[PDB]
Formats: sequence, C-alpha cells, structure tokens
Amino acid sequence: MREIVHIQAGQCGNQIGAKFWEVISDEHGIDPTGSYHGDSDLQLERINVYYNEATGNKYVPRAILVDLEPGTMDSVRSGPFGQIFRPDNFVFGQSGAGNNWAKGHYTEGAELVDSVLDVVRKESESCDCLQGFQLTHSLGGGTGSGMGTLLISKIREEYPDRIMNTFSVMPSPKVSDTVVEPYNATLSVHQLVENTDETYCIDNEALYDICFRTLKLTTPTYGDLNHLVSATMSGVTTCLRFPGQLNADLRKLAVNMVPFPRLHFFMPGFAPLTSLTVPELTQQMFDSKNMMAACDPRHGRYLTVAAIFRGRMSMKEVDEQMLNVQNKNSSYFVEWIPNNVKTAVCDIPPRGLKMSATFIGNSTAIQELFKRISEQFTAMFRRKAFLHWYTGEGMDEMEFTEAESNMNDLVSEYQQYQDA
Amino acid sequence: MYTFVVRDENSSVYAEVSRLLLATGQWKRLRKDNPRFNLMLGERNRLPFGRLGHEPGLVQLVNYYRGADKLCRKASLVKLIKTSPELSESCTWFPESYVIYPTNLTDEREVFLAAYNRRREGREGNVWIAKSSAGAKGEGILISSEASELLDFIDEQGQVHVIQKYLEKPLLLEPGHRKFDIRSWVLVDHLYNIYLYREGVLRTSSEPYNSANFQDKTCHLTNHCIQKEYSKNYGRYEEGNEMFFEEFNQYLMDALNTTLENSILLQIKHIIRSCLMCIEPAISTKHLHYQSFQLFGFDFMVDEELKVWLIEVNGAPACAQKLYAELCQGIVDVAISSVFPLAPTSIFIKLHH
Amino acid sequence: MEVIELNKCTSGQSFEVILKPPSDPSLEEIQKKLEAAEERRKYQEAELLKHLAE
Amino acid sequence: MRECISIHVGQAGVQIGNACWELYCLEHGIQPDGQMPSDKTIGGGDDSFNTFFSETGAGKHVPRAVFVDLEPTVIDEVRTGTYRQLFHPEQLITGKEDAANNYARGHYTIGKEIIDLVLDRIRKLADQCTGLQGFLVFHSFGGGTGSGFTSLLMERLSVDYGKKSKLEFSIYPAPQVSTAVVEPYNSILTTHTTLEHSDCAFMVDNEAIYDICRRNLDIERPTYTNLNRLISQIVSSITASLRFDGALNVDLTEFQTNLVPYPRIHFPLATYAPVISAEKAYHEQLSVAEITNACFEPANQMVKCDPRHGKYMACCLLYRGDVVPKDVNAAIATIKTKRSIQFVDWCPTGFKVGINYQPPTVVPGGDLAKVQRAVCMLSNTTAIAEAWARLDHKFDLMYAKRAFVHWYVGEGMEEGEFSEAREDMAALEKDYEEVGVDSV
Ligand SMILES: *[C@H]1CC(=O)C[C@H](C)CCCC(=O)O[C@H]([C@H](O)NC(=O)/C=C\C=C\C)C/C(C)=C/[C@@H]2C[C@H](C)C[C@H](C1)O2
Ligand SMILES: Nc1nc2c(ncn2[C@@H]2O[C@H](COP(=O)(O)OP(=O)(O)OP(=O)(O)O)[C@@H](O)[C@H]2O)c(=O)[nH]1
Ligand SMILES: Nc1ncnc2c1ncn2[C@@H]1O[C@H](COP(=O)(O)OP(=O)(O)CP(=O)(O)O)[C@@H](O)[C@H]1O
Ligand SMILES: Nc1nc2c(ncn2[C@@H]2O[C@H](COP(=O)(O)OP(=O)(O)O)[C@@H](O)[C@H]2O)c(=O)[nH]1
Ligand SMILES: COc1ccc(-c2ccc(OC)c(=O)cc2)c(OC)c1OC
Ligand SMILES: [Ca+2]
Ligand SMILES: [Mg+2]
Ligand SMILES: [Mg+2]
Ligand SMILES: [Mg+2]
Repeated sequence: MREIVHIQAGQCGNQIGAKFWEVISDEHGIDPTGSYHGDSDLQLERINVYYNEATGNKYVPRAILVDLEPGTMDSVRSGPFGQIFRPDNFVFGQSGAGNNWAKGHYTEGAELVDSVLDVVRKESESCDCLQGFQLTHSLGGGTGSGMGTLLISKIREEYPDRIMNTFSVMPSPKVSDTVVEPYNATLSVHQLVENTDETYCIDNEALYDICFRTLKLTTPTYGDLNHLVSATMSGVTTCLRFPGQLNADLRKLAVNMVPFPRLHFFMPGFAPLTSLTVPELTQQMFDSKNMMAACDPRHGRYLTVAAIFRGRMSMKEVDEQMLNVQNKNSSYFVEWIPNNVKTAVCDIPPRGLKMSATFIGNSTAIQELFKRISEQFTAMFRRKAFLHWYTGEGMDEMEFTEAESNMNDLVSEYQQYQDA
Repeated sequence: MYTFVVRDENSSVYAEVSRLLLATGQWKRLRKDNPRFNLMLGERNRLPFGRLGHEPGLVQLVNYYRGADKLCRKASLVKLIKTSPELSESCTWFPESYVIYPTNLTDEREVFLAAYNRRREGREGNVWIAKSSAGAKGEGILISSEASELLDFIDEQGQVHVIQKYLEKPLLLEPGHRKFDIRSWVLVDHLYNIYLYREGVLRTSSEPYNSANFQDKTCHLTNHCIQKEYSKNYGRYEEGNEMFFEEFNQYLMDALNTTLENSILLQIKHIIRSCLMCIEPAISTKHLHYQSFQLFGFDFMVDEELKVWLIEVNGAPACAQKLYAELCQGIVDVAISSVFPLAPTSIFIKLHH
Repeated sequence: MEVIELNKCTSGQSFEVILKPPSDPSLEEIQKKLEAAEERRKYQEAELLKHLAE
Repeated sequence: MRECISIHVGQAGVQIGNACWELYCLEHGIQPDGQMPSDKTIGGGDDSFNTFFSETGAGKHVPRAVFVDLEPTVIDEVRTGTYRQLFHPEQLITGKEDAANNYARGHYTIGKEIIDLVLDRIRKLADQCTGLQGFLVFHSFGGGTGSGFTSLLMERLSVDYGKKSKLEFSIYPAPQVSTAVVEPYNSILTTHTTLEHSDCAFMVDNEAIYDICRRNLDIERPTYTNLNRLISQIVSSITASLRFDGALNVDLTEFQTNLVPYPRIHFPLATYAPVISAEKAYHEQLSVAEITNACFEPANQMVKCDPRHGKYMACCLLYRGDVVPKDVNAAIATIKTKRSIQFVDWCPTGFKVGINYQPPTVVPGGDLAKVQRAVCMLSNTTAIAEAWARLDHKFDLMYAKRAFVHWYVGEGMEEGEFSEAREDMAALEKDYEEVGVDSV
C-alpha cells in the first residue's frame, strides 16, 4: 500500500490543495517544474506515495483538480507550482454550482462526474498498490460540497475496499460567503458519515481566530487561513511521506483512530502557533487554541489521539512530555481504550521551523461543531428559507429532513461515548 | 500533580489518608478503574497486584504487601512460625498452636492430643481456645478445658481452625481484676523500614477475670465490639475500654515499680521485627516494578510474669478514634510523600534490622 | 541434593539436580471457516453496492 | 541429525529472525555469503549445526528458514542486507497489502490468499530433511500479520505435519514500543486460535526488553535493532542445544517433556543474565553464583511478573561459557535457602542444567559486552499468568463497549469469535490459578 490519489474540488478545495502541493513539494525537494533538487534521500524514499515518476526524472503530483467553473483552476495553473500538475488532470466545467449543493451533487456536477472518474481511474490503474483517496474541499459551497460528496460516493462504488480520507473545511457564520452554507454542510455531513473513513474537520472560524487572536494578523485573508491548513496537512501526512518508527498508512490510521464507524471526524491542530522547546510543543498542541475545529476538547473526551513531532529533538523528552500531559488532562481521555494516545516522530521539520507538532484528536467534543451546524440549519429550515434554490434543482424537503435527522443522530452518538 | 485511586470504601484509615492527600492540593483522586495512578489504596481481597508497575512514566505504589496474608491469617501464622527456622516450633513468644482442618472439609489433629494428653498427666492448666479467620466480631470462638469439646466445635464448623493454649495467668489490671490485650500499629514502607507507631492501645475488659467458667466469655474476650454488647460496666475505668500508653505506663510504675518500655515494649519490638524480618524475602518490593507499603495491627497478651505473647497480626487494621489524625498523617509523611514528595520528632519508632 | 544423568562431551555438559521428590480441525473444516468468512465479506459488500445503487 | 525449520511471520518475526540468523552465523563461523571454512564435509554432513543449516554443493550453508510478511518492505531489507546471499528467493515471501493491525485481515482476508504459497515454500524445505523434527515460529502477538496469519499457519501446520513439534517465540505487546490500540484484541484472538497447536511458546514482553535495554545497556531510547539483538541472544541461548553437541534439550519434543507437563500451560518464563553494556569499559566479571541468583530477579525476566507468588512446575538452567557443575550445585543450594522457590507438590523440586562451554557470542559493534559466562533460565511458573491477566483486562475494557470490533467483523469475522477467544483465556487463567494457588 503505497500510492494515494489526491482530489481537490471547488474553489476552497483547490486553493487549499494548491497550497498543500506547494508545501510538500518543497519538503520533498521538488521544484515548480517537477525536477528533484534535494539534499537528502529521506525525501525520495516515499515520494511515490504522492508523486508519479515520469520520464526525464520528473515527479508529477498524483492529483486531480476539479471544479464546475474555470476561474480557480486558471489561478492554480498560473500559481507558484501551477505547471507541476498533469494538464489533463484539470477537469472543470463552465456553469458553476452557485454555492448550491444540489447543483454540485445532482445537476451541474452530475454532468461532469464521469470525466472526473475517468482521470481517477487512469491514476489508479497506474498504482502498484493504491492505499486510497484524499479529497480537499469545503462543505459550505456547491462544487466541493455537493460534487465532492458525489465523487466520494462514486469512488466508493468503484473502489469499495480503499480508504477514503477528506480534509473538509466546515463553514462558520463568522467567516461566510453565503447564508446557505448550513444547508450545504448538513447535506454533506450525511455523505461523509457514510462514505469516508477519516475526515479532518477544519473550522474556518477556528482558522480565523488563530490568525487574528494568536498570530496577530489584523485582517486575515483566505490565503492566511490556507497557509495554516497546508501546514496542518503537511503535518498529518508526515508519517505517510517519510520513513520512521511506524509502518504508517491510511488503513492503520483508521483502524487505530476510529473505534466506531461513524465517529471518524478528527480535530487537527498545529504547534507552534505563536506571534522553542519540547514541553512548549507539547503544551501548545494540547490546548484548544491550537486546534482547528473550534471545539473545546475540555468539553468532551478523547477516544484516540495521534501526535506527530517533526525536527531534531529528544525522543526521551518527547515520550516524557506526552506522558505528562495525559495526567494534567487525566479525565479528558476515555478509560476504556487503553494506550489511546500514539506518538510518532519525523526528523525532517517543516520549512521555517526547527521543530513542530501536529495533533489529530478523535474527541467527543467535536459534537459541538455538528450542533452549531444543526442549529443554523434548523433556524432557516423551520421557515423553509432559501429552499427554492434547492427545490429548483429537483430536491425535496424530505431530503433535508433526513440529513438533519442523520446529523442529530451523529451528535447523540458522540454524547453517548462522552458519558461512557 | 500526583494521582491516586481508592478501591476499599470501608477503610477508616485510608478514608482519612484519602482526605489528607486532597487537602495538600497536589493529589487528585481518579476513578476506581483508571490505570494512570501513582498510588492505589487497594481492596482487601484479590487486589490485582499483577496490573501494577506496567504504566510507562508512572512510579506506582500500593498500600498492601502481596504475600503479607501469610502473617495475617490465623492458620498461616501458625504454619509460618512452626516452619520458619527463625521463628520455630520452639518460639517462646507464640502460644502453642495447632492447625486443625475439620473432617467435613496436612492436619495436626493427632499432634494436638499428644501434647494435650501430656498436660492431662499434669494437673497443670489444660485450657485451650479454638479460633479461625471466618470469625465475626467477635463470636466464632470456644474456650474449653476438654479436648473432645474442642474438636466437636471445630467439626461443627467445617472450616480451617487453630487450637491454641489459653493464657491462664493473664496480667490483671487493678482495680477491677481485669484482662486486656495490646494493639500496636506498624507501618512498613517501600524500603522495608519497620515503623512502630509510638501510640498503642489496650483493649481492656470491664468484667473481673473468672477462671471458674469459660462459658460466659465476656471477662475472657477483650474485643471492643464484644464489650459494647455483652458487658456489665463498659466504660467504668476508661473511655471505651481503651487505655493508652501514658496511663498504662503510670500504672506499671505505681503498682509494679517498672515501665511500659522495659517490661513490655522491648518484647513487642522484638516480636514485630522477628515476624516481619522473617517474611521480608517473600514480600519485599525492593527490586520490583511496583512498590508496596502496609499498615499492620499486632495484638499481644501479657501474662502475670510480664511476658509478652503474640496473639495475631491483622493486615487491614482500624485505628483508635483518638489516634486517627496523628497516624494517618504519619502514613502520608512516611509511606507516601517519601516516594512522592510534595513541594518532628517522628511519631514512629524505627525498628532497626 | 543429589545429581543424576551427568553427560559430558567436548562442547559442555548437562545433568539434573533434585532437591525433593514429589508428594485438531481438518483441512476441510479450515477451508470452510475461511470460505464462510469470505461469504460474509461478500454479503456485506453486496449490501453496500445495493445501497449505492439505490 | 533431525532438522528444525524456522518460520518468521510479520515485521517483528522477520526482524527478530534477521537478528537470530546473523547471530547463528557468528556462533558457527558462517560468513554472510554462506561459506563455513570450519565445515570439512563440503556439500553435506549431519553435524549439529545442520539442524538449522543445509548445504549446497558450492559449500553454501543456507538457513532452514521461511520469512513471510503480507507487505514487502521489511523482507526487502533482508533481500538487500548484509545476509542477502544467505537466503534464496523462494524462502522470502511477501504480499502487497498488509493486515493493517487487524487479526481478521491477516487470518481471513489476506491469509486465505497466500497460505498455500507459504505451505508450498515450507514443503520444499521439509522435502530436504531426512528427519524434520518441527518448526520454530517467530511472530508478534499484536501485529495483524503476526497474530492472524500466524494462527492460520499453525492450524495448517498441524494438519500437514501432525506429528511434528511446533515451538513459538511470541512478542507480547508493550505501549513503550510502538503498540497499536487493538493489539490486545489480536493477542487474545491469536492465543485462543493457536493454543491447541503450539507445544511450547516463549513469550517476550517488549516492556521487559525495553527496560533491560534502558537499565543495563544505558540506551535511553532503544530501537528495534537494540531490542532484537538482545532477544536473539535469549533465543540463541534457548536454541543452542539444538545446534550444538549436548545432552539436554536435543530435540523439540524435549522442550515439552522438560518444561510442559500440563499441555495448555505451555509458556515458560525466560530469565537471562548478565546483560552488560559494551560501552562500560571497566567491568568486573560475574560469578556462577551471581549470574544464577540473577535468574530470580524480576528485572532480568523476559516477562515482568513475580515468581515468589506462584509455583514452579519445571526449571531449566542453560549456561554458556566458563561454568562447571560444582559451581552450579553450590549456587543452587545457596539460592534455595535465600529465595521463595515453591514447586507444585506433584513435581519434584529440581533443576535440569545444561552447560555449553563456548561463551555467548556478540555482534561486533553491538550494545552487549562479551562476558565469560551467561545463563538463561527457562522456568514454567504460574506467575506468568500475570501477563494474561494484564492483557485480558485491556481486552475487557474495549470489548465491553465493542470498540474497534467493526473492523474485525468487516473482514468476515463473527463477533462471537471475540467472546469465544475471551472465554478460552478465562479458562486458561483458571488453569494457572488451580495449578498454583493454595486455597488456604
Ligand atoms: C508558510 C510561510 C508563509 O508564507 C508566511 C511566512 C513566510 C511565515 C509563516 C510563519 C508561520 O505561520 O508561523 C507559524 C507560527 O506563528 N510560528 C511560530 O510560532 C514559530 C516559532 C514560535 C516559537 C514559540 C508556524 C507555521 C504555521 C509554520 C508553517 C509550517 C509549514 C509547513 C510551512 C509554512 C510556510 O509555515
Ligand atoms: N521486539 C520487537 N517488536 C516488534 C518488532 N517489530 C514490530 N514489533 C512489535 O510487534 C507489534 C506490531 O506488530 P508487527 O510485527 O509490526 O505487525 P505485523 O505482523 O507485520 O502485522 P501487520 O503490519 O499489521 O500486517 C508491536 O507490539 C510492535 O512493538 C521488532 O522488530 N522487535
Ligand atoms: N491464647 C489466648 N489466651 C488468652 N486469651 C486469648 C487467646 N487468644 C485470644 N484471646 C482473647 O481473644 C480475643 C480475640 O482473639 P483474636 O484476636 O484471635 O480475635 P479477632 O482476630 O477476631 C479480634 P482482632 O482481629 O481485632 O485482634 C483477644 O482480645 C484475647 O483477649
Ligand atoms: N479556508 C478557506 N475557506 C474557503 C476558501 N474559499 C472558500 N472558502 C469557504 O468555503 C465555503 C464556500 O465554498 P467554495 O469552495 O467557495 O464553493 P465551491 O467552489 O462551490 O466548492 C465557505 O465556507 C467559505 O468560507 C479558502 O480558500 N480557504
Ligand atoms: C499514516 O500515519 C499514521 C498512521 C497511523 C497512526 C496511528 C495513530 C493512532 C493510534 O492510536 C490511537 C495508533 O495506535 C496507531 C497509529 C498515526 O498516528 C501517528 C499516523 O500518523 C498520523
Ligand atoms: Ca557439513
Ligand atoms: Mg466560492
Ligand atoms: Mg483478626
Ligand atoms: Mg507489518
């Protein structure tokens, strides 16, 4: 199990995804033209996980760029590393999805999905042993949300035994483009609950607050939020991208982080986030301010945690400090999953830092995220507000009732394990 | 922050230790089955010693010595003594005792009658007592001068028992012509230092000693629970039939022209050390992956010659009400904070070995 | 304390010391277990594909 | 001469197997290319070392070993490592996707597909044996391959080689050492399925090896390489009697005869002494009495547990180096009067002693100092049931909420196999209790 197929859909999924390939291309020593110029062989050992090797010693991201309108893709092609993607791996239409999940899922997106699946199959067929798929997208718009979840369904149908992993940006009223975001997100969460194995939940308000309250950026842009996401995505994929103590792939991750199939929505975090020591990395990576789901972990309990340290540092002080925090936060870890906190280390630090830490928590506190979405959804749905945008695409109110009912069920299942 | 768990609800001693640990601000009580504790205050039975000492990054400490039951069960005490050369069949401070398993369930039944018959050829006091660990507070015992009556009682019971020579010449406190027993509290720490709490207690009897009838049993048994239920003058001479060392030492001076230390404590200290040094190789945690301490209750009898006799060792003792605060503080100071420092004139006598 | 069965050679020796005297499933059944587990995997998959068809 | 086939399953089994064959080559003077100059019978012989090594016409001495893993990266290191030339390709078997830490994936889904190839490769080795005595099987409890594929392989070995002894070396899971959350499930599932197929199994607790490596070798953060070089020392001291001239433990059946009176209670405790750091320049050498008394210190045991609080059924002392029987007898008498050594009253209080005169060999540049004398004690004590209690308890915490169970059911395993496996461990814990505890 080596190759991962990456998919990025819609404006948000494509802008975060572009940044992700920029960051990991740097780490692995690939330049904007796909040529390797690295000082270490740790960089090439697991390069095939994310890059196809072409003739001429070039490495091409195993990446598929999807959108229902051309703008963001054009931006990407003109971007820093735009020329590194396979040109025939851009798949886009002209109409757009109007921030409308029904257009992404059922109409506009349905017209385009087969050609996306052609490229997916072409990337999969040239895999020695496909691990699975990683999708980047937002849940609040139309393409990444509606078409993204459509893609996931059709990938599951064609590759039912592969791991499906998403980086899903969750809308917040504080950092919002349209009022329909709660509708699009409630509809998508229903899909994610049934069809992914691992979903990193990234809350745009959490990203904003980190940029504004902690990093002291007077006026964050989406670019500032996306720099945080790409840093975190580099962190959570370190163990896939570099050798180490662990034999780490997407399946071992799901087996160890997901005790019940539906509870697979992780809170990620990054450290340091300050405006230099191991105890500093460790204290930060465990407080709410470094987490990206806008959920207070102290309001719930961790079922499982994965922590990945990067840089030269004392493994002894690492293990020592991890074991310390588990007593400061003794009550916030469930007692019926022994040894549910896994530490991994990588020697290679991210650019611009001597050391760093990425946190992946499966905490019952993430129920707060789905509660917020559910309340916003219900405030509008009780009055059927904005629904004509969806009924106009052939959808029926009952599909909204079922999505709301499924998400409220999800909330109740988290609460069940928080009292166990 | 240090962490501990409570697994014996009915413990007066550790209930107080628990409280003191919170009151220092640096101890958190976790839930009963949380494995990431520094200290376990264990259950009295089937404590999971096998689960201690495998939590990485945690020094773990438990308030019981695994194996100490060998001293703290009446039948095993007898066995241990007769089979350990340091103690021996010839031990001078332990009453002649035999393990008698009842037929309705190796047995020393024959060896007992052999020595019993010798005494019958004596006109010497041939009174004995049958006891067991299944005793309640405090019934479950029989005092008889007749051998067949003792084996009849035990076989009525169908449980492991011991027969033990009754001390026919107890030291009798005056006024009152009354019998007593001495309880000493002993704390053994993780280094196997043996600490005798400077405060003991005599559990006195309020009824004059009566060699005529061992049938009554109230002037013969010194248990506090007994005296409150089947007595006559419970509380006449001392509050709660509890005499403490300061008064008892004064008594020994005034009446006998000696001291508690010379006439009794040397022997108590000798016995305690003997018993505990004997089992030390079997129960010591010096090189174990977890650590133990334990509080013991030693019960002694004094004869009219001022000779001290070990009666039994209790592995889960309660304290006297007047002494809880001092002793429990002493546990925290000596057995816990010694392993987990927080941030006098000791109340204990260290028994050197 | 007595020693018995002392054997010596150029490479070493062995002996015993006594301190006190004393007082399957067939291939068919396996294949069936592995096929029954495979049937269950296939059944769960068909349910998934049937749900995706809906 | 009767041959032994070693089988190494999964990452732990393969990496431990690597350490062992490396050490065996040092002990017998076999070079990484397989040439053995001290071997005068070229292409053939029935020397003691031939139980583990066959020989080609070109003078190459080839381990009687199969390495199997459901993923290729660990065995690939063998294929390209220092000892690549030792093994031929047919004896290195890899699949493509591993068991993902999931017993059910290794046992059912993926194991079904590779098991027949493994047997074919093992049959090739068997066909070169004039008198195969059986198999030494190395694996982790916690890995999906080490647990699941191993239990499948053991079942099939009992069918295809019903009269042959099967010994295990099993790595018991420790959170100090890269343990996955579901390792207690896998450990219990594989123990249940393997119990009736294994004649004798030596458990090595990674926590004990880790601590010995920290405390005696002054390695702050032991790697698998550190851990495996120490384990291979113990394994080699356990197998030396099959590989060298001697009269104690000369065939696999003798391990059962000398250590396992009750067949289910087949888990001897290994204790090993002395373990001395090679970086420790000045070191005084330990006496027979000293290394033998060390065998009763929990800190030197392969599994941390308290033998004072259980009973012994059998006890073997395996010495390497400058040791004569007189010192062993004087050491034992001394220890018998200083230690809590209670036997069950239906076995004699006694020790079987084996001395090999060649001192332990150590890997050049390793962490272990050369010593004049070492000893491995194999004792079948009920105290080892502590390790089952610990593991069963972690199983219980998770299973009570059915955590992670869906991953196993998802590969075609029935939930009931969990409770069946757990009830079998409950019974096993009872067996140790009735064997070794006085009711009083
Ligand atoms: C992204 C770099 C950018 O384009 C912007 C800058 C050049 C600077 C980025 C700085 C950054 O965001 O720093 C944060 C954090 O504020 N830094 C610290 O707290 C540093 C030391 C504190 C000690 C107590 C850290 C981040 C998010 C770094 C990421 C890591 C990546 C993988 C690459 C991006 C480059 O920066
Ligand atoms: N001592 C030691 N333990 C190891 C080694 N490799 C893995 N382990 C332990 O074995 C357990 C993990 O199982 P592995 O052997 O790695 O897994 P596997 O058998 O290859 O199974 P899958 O990878 O799940 O297909 C953990 O308890 C590890 O600590 C090793 O080389 N030495
Ligand atoms: N051999 C003996 N000679 C004289 N009196 C004896 C005796 N054995 C016991 N007694 C009396 O019996 C009383 C209780 O005996 P024992 O101590 O065996 O019971 P017990 O264990 O139920 C109470 P505790 O556990 O608090 O000591 C003692 O206080 C003592 O007075
Ligand atoms: N973090 C982040 N959020 C974005 C970005 N672009 C849009 N969003 C958020 O994504 C949602 C809108 O979806 P979008 O991706 O623009 O629509 P789509 O093209 O139809 O998939 C809203 O929640 C926006 O807040 C981005 O670049 N970064
Ligand atoms: C591919 O990368 C990984 C694969 C597996 C793990 C992992 C996580 C968490 C665990 O316990 C909750 C665990 O036991 C094992 C592995 C993991 O966490 C370290 C990984 O890095 C994030
Ligand atoms: Ca030869
Ligand atoms: Mg948009
Ligand atoms: Mg008592
Ligand atoms: Mg593996």
